[PDB]
Amino acid sequence: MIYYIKDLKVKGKIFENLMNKEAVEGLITFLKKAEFEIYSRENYSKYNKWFEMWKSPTSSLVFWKNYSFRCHLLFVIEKDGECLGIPASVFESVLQIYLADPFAPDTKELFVEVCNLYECLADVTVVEHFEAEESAWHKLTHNETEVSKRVYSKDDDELLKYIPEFLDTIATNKKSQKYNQIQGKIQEINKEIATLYESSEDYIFTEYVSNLYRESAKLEQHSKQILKE
Amino acid sequence: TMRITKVEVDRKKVLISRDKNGGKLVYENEMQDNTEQIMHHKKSSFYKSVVNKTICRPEQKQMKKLVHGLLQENSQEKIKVSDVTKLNISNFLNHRFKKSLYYFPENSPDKSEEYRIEINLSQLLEDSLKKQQGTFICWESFSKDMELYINWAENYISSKTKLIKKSIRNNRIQSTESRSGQLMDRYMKDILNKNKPFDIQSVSEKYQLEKLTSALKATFKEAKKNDKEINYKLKSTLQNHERQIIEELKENSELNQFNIEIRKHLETYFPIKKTNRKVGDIRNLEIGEIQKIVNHRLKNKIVQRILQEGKLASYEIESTVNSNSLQKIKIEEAFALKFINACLFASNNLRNMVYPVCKKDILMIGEFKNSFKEIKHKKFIRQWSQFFSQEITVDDIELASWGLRGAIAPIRNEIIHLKKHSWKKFFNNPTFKVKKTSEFLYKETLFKDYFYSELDSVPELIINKMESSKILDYYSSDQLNQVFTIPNFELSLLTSAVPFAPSFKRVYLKGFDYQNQDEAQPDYNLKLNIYNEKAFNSEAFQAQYSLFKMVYYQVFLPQFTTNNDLFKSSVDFILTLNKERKGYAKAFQDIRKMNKDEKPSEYMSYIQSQLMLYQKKQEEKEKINHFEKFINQVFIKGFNSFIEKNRLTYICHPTKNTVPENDNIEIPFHTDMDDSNIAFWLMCKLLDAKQLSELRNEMIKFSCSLQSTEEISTFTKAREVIGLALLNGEKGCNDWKELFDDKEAWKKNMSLYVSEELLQSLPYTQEDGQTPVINRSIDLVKKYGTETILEKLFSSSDDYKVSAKDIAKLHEYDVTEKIAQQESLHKQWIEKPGLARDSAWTKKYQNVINDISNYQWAKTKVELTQVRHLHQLTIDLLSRLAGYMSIADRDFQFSSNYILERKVDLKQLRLTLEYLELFDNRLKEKRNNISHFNYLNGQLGNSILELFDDARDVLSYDRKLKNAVSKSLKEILSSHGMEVTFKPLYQTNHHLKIDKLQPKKIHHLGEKSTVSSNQVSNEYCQLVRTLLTMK
RNA sequence: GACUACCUCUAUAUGAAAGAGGACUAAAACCAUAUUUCCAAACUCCACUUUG
Repeated sequence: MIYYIKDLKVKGKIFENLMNKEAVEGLITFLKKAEFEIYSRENYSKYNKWFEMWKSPTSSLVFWKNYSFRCHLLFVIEKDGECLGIPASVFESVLQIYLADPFAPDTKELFVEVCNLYECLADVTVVEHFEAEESAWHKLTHNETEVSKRVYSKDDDELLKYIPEFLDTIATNKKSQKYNQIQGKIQEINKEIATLYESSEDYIFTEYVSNLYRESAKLEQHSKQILKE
Repeated sequence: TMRITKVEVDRKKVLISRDKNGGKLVYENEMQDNTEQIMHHKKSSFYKSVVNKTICRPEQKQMKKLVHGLLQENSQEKIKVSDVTKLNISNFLNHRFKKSLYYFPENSPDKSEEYRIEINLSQLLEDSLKKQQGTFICWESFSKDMELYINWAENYISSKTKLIKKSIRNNRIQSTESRSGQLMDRYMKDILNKNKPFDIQSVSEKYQLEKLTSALKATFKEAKKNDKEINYKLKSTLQNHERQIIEELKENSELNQFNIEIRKHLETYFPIKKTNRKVGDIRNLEIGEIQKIVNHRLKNKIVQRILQEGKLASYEIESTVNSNSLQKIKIEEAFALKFINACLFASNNLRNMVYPVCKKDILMIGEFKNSFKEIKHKKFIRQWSQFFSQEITVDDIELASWGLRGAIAPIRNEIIHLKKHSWKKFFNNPTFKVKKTSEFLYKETLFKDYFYSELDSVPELIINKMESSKILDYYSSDQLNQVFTIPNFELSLLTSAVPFAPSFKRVYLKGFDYQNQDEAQPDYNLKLNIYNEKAFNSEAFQAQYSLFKMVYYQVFLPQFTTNNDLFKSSVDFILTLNKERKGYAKAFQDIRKMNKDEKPSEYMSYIQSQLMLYQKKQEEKEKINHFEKFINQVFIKGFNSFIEKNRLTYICHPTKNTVPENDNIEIPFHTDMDDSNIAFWLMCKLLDAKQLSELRNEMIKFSCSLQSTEEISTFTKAREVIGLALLNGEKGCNDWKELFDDKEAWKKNMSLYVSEELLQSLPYTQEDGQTPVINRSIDLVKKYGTETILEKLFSSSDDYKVSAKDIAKLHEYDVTEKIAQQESLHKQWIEKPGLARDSAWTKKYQNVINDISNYQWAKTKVELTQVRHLHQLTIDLLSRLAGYMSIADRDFQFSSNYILERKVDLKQLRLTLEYLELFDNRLKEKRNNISHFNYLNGQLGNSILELFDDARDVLSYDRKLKNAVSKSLKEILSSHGMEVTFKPLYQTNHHLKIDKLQPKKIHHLGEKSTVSSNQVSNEYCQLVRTLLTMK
């Protein structure tokens, strides 16, 4: 993952320096302990149902980045089917998520800046390519790793039914065989590089260290292919 | 719908043509009323807007094509009858729908129970698909039951297309036929007759504003309020209030105008169409303050009414004011404003030569005599040797100071007066008067020999300029003869005859970007070969960058910009390179091809006009400026074809030589400037290089809009005088003892910035012993003003000066190696982008990037370069301040001469102006010491940030100019690499006070990264905020 | 919204004047700077930001 979110003012508390794995995970656990009530009369049975599968531990969140014109669609997939979805503006309004400084010169709006938060919350993001008016593919991905597929003929309804099948294949590959052996080689290489630096801080400049990084990169690339299998 | 204008309709663009008799929608170069049939072809987009106006925001893709084929016949296709039925219709419908919508027909007269029409779209759609019994819905059958909805949309399109069409035709210039136009006219005549136009307290009782603003607060203070929703239900409460007072909104026209101003205040501070970003304040909508503001933004429309037809009385076009001639006034005032601000900076330098303490207009004839009386005579000779390369005697300082102010005054007095100009007889100035009156010519004056010692030294300024950049060291003498001996090209002082011509560093840096490319995609190959290197910290590169700079400016630009064939052949390459590949997404699609027998100044006058007409539309949506990268590629491909058709392609290979060549470089040069340009030259010698370059850019925009064939020859002769003053520019003295009289007066002065035993060193003495060396930014400050200001700055703290650890910081590391590594590491990141996620690697890169930034602030601090940066920053603040005070000076003649058109007559003029609370004597005081650069003359009085507080007491006249003063301070400082934050204005008694000042960050190595660097330093920012807050 | 614009026209006074227009009016952008930010390509029409 890449832990990089902008300062966010959430329900009166400001979270800053969210550029590490410890400050992002302190923000996600704040969001699930944050209490709420939902006001709508048409969507009482829908929105309160969405914040129950998500709260439950055995649930997978799907982001689906730019679903409509200005609309993101967070989907929760339960362990046995049951895919529901709300707009991401409903999610921000129930949990009162803002930007802490919206007028800094290095910021954009919440429709652009919140995508960093949502790619740390979700497991899968979906981004349609829309090749010349009509669609082309869906481009699935995992967020823990970066294994990216590309659904070709699946419809929006068809695609959701494929994401539990997309998650099963990636998890099984990681658990055993090639991933265990390939990961070990990368760890050994990193240790050698780490030790190399320790003797001399100037080892990074040398070609021998540069050549070692190329080997590590190749191993990582080979490792993703095992997960896609 | 969204864009009536700036839109292709019949493969033709649309413009609006305003007139005093009405508005008019027209194509591009035509004049006909096409407002009927442009508005009729703009109707397939009303259908596309209504489909979005009936559908909900998580757009179900198949409810979006049921509706679009029920209205349009071609749009309708086929869909499964079962698929729409499976979904729930109410969830996907718009908020206006999902319940019962009621409307009245357009044709129906009045409102009755029978006339109103009821539609339940969710219920209506459900029953129609119940009758549909087929695999796919059959269009004739489904549509027939949809008739109650199709009649709604036809009514909606036809009524909204009729309000827009009425809005265009009534949009005339200086209207007196409209409601709100007649009302403004009525209030304007009750001020010239010094009366009271309106009473806020009595119009707020008819409006019942006590009943509002407590229901506005009862919604804002309502329990369980949401900041995502509060602006939308503060909107509904205001609308509910109007509904109750509606009987006298239609019959008063000032209770109506009172409503529009309170409608408009409510969406600037509680916005509904503006990307909210912030919580509004309950301070903002309270009784007493909401009617303080309405009085303030209804008087603003009266003042903008007066000066808009004081403008129509200065130019005698109050009955024939067209959309074109307002656009023509806008151009000639862009040049006149730019030309005034360079006559005020040259008047500043003529102040410092004669008498630095005068705070009035020295270019007044009589007050110059009182300023001439007190001259320190030893300073004037030393000052004259800096602006001019020649030495003056004691007997000649009676007559050279009247020759200078006679070069500014007859030009500066003609330009200020808002009237018709004759630009011939604007640049002649044969004589100047000397009173003690005896009018002397300029031809027989001392200044004549400052030309033929000046125009004839052009071939040696080029040779001595080349030695400074070490061009001769890295190139042979036979390889510079063939760059000045080319046929037709012949080293002109002109730069470019076409507006919006790029600079060289924009061309060379971006031309590097098209040649060196990843070569992995459908390449946008421009076939480039000379944009080879970017290694600015070498010296072989620094010789070829400087030789390419003056081949381009002094030879290539004059020929390329005036050859029809040369310019067209480069435009035709760029157009056929873009629209000859697969797909519809092509950027230079709607810009036309250059005609034959068309001058290059007439094609780029079209590119200028398209760039400015499409600027509002390109900023509604986040669109890039494709005209800026079009102007790039024409000039990038143009300078490559020049350097290869001619054999000058060895410039890409410097190859430092060892054999000393004692050979001569002969260049040809001729110029037909007669001795009538010998008064505009004297103004250009009093300007800085930045001022000269930017007045030349504005002079070519105005020259490409004139019609007469002479009086363009007037401008292209004055434009060559600018380029002859940029050749000298920054000569400076070479002998030490011509700027200081002693070794101790030097050592006293230079120890204001290093103040130590460090003056007997290698960077501060010549090479050996105790002979001084002069600093090129320490007399650059003496030449202009700023010398008593920067001495006050560095005398505040002793950490500002150069200390012993700063020179010791220049021997810590090699520095060149750090830059070599920073380059090698960066290059690697491109092939392996996963190095960014390697903590150990990014921790090293950051360390190497810090060692560069710390060394270069130490390199600049030691050589006192940062004194030059402060001087440049200081000039750009005082001149932008002076650009606002000359807009207020124009508005005084647009409102005063309208009163005179309606001390015998001067008594009745000013007594009106204190009834409007216009330009006072306390504002003319503040408008004088800004426009006359009186911050520079030592004694402070008020700081720089208290001058920007003075600028918005003068310009509080209108909010367009008042709001933009503080937006311009933040942009000048952001150009110099900083930020500024400003503690709030309601807490600091409406003054500008710095909340935070920080260096701008650069964000190396990707987009979601934390490796960054400061654009200047933390030590410079502290130095900068002590210049802003300094009395 | 000083920064985080302003002005003109538009009345079925509401699904809303919550609409269009502006080189027309301002600010920017463009311009002869001292060096680190990889870069290239990316037509047009239409939504309009609300737990309703």
